Amino acid sequence: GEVGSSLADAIAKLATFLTELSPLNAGMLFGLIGTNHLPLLSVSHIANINPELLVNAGFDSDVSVVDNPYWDWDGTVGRTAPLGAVKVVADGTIKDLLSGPDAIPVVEGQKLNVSAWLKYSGLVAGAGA
Amino acid sequence: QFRLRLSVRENATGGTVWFDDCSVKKAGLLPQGLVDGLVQALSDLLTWL
Amino acid sequence: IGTNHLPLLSVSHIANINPELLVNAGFDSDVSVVDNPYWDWDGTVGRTAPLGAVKVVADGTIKDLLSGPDAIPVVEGQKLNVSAWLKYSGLVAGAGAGSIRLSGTAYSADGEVVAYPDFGGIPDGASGTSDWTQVTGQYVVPAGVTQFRLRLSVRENATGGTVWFDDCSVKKAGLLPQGLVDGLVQALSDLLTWL
Amino acid sequence: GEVGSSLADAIAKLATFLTELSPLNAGMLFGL
Repeated sequence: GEVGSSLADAIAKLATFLTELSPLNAGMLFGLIGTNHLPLLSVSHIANINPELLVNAGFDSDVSVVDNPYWDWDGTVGRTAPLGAVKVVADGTIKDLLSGPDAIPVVEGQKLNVSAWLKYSGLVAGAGA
Repeated sequence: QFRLRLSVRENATGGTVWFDDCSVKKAGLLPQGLVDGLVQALSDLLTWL
Repeated sequence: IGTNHLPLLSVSHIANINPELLVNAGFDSDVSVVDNPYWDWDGTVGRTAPLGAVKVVADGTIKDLLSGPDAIPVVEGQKLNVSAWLKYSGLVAGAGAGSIRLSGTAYSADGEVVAYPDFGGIPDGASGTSDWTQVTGQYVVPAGVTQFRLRLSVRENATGGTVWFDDCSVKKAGLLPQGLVDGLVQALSDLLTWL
Repeated sequence: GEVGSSLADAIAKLATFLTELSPLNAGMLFGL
């Protein structure tokens, strides 16, 4: 894993790697787990919590803005650490941004709330709708 | 399926827009029409009275 | 698996099951006793295979042990029950009130300890020898608590012996809380009061 | 990972290797 290492470090790295038979950490699991893979829940475990949905919703990292000339991640502008937000060079045109994580599954009913803190700086955009 | 669309329309002509603390949350509580026949039973009791 | 990673459930898939919460609760393997000169894992004393339990020596001091898996997400309501089969062999600990106190660590939103809710343990007069004994504790979650862990605590007055713990079980128990279905509480109250 | 490649491809495969500390995609997770 690094220049100027030893065979002991090599076998240690191979041991640290997790194969098919080896366990898999449940620490983070970024992304979103589908519904059809959840066979049985727990009624006792059911309770009243409303968590966030999107991953990297605060734009504090490089994810969800990858391969986009219009929008890029910024590590110096942001209210929360590491002060990361989205930057766009609006050259008189239309700009679009989508969530890096895949589809959020919603169904009929099941009301949703959407919020975000936006700030336009140096807006030369025409005063209109 | 749902995604968060963030669109600056075409009529815009300049500026840089920043976004932070995006939060799309499923809100509410257990819907009435998910428990078994309870809607019908409660309606029947109320209409009986 | 965290809560925020589960977007949508299945009403039909909802059912009645009370499974274990912690991982390696019975101490049957080396996990959860990692990097500790105080406690160690044992494969020769226990009940369930491979007879894995926790060994320890009480050199006149206090003792603590943390669960290997991370914080259990605990929330208001949804009562819990904590149990474990404990034993003390050759306990030269001081005969007093304390020593074994089976309890949990309730971390706040940022992960701050709020209380030491003791769900069981030995009574006053901590001395002698016993066998696998179960202490049952029903815990009701106060408000403003988000994370839970199972702590193994032995008071500082202990002065000897080897303490064994096995078959640990912290379970979320109960049924659907009344105040989660939409307007049903108000409707049922209205019907009863109308009658 | 392929015959007739370079050390750049070797280190790219090393990067694609997922360790315990590496983030893990929740793409499919086949099973239950």
